[PDB]
Amino acid sequence: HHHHHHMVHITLDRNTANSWLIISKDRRQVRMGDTHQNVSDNKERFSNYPMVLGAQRFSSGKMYWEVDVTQKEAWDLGVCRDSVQRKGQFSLSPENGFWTIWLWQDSYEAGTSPQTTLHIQVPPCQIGIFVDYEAGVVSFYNITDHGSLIYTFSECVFAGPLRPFFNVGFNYSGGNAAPLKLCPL
Ligand SMILES: CCCc1cc(=O)oc2cc(OC(C)=O)ccc12
Ligand SMILES: CCCc1cc(=O)oc2cc(OC(C)=O)ccc12
Repeated sequence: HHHHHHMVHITLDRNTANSWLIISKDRRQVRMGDTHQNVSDNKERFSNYPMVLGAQRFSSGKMYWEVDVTQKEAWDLGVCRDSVQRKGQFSLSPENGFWTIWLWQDSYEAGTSPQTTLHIQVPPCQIGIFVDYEAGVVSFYNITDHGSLIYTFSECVFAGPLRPFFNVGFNYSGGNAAPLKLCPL
């Protein structure tokens, strides 16, 4: 791909984070803590899953960023509506306002309803996310494999401002403690 020139500097929004998450001082890295991180509750926080939003809101244009997923067993990445449900149980689907991919139990899937199997030959250590607001497109790229396409959502009905979306996943196994990291431009 040649989307690198739409690079945007994303930072994480602490106020949206699940109360177990630990966000770095530079707001570029997030990981699962082993306990509640001693923050007050608020209506923005994702309550049921280890999720957080980027601070940036996008309503037009073309945007690109990259995320490091090295040594994780489970995660989900993409964008979502600013208006997504924060409390209780929900599925990651375009009907619920999410355009995402995930790793779970040794398989990669796109967050459609029902979910779609992804075909990845080189397990990625870094993911590129491209959003074209006007075109209604969200695309995912395998940076480890020379930028190869992973998945494109087209005919997207955003229906609102978009925010970068992150899920570091649970760490029931003891093998998923590693952070998600926003990679430098
Ligand atoms: C068996 C799957 C459990 C699960 C694991 C995980 O890391 O993230 C999730 C995110 C979910 O997103 C929503 C709230 O729609 C739903 C379920 C999960
Ligand atoms: C890490 C995020 C994974 C996830 C998110 C979601 O919204 O729905 C799921 C549904 C799944 O199906 C089963 C077999 O439970 C499995 C995994 C997910």
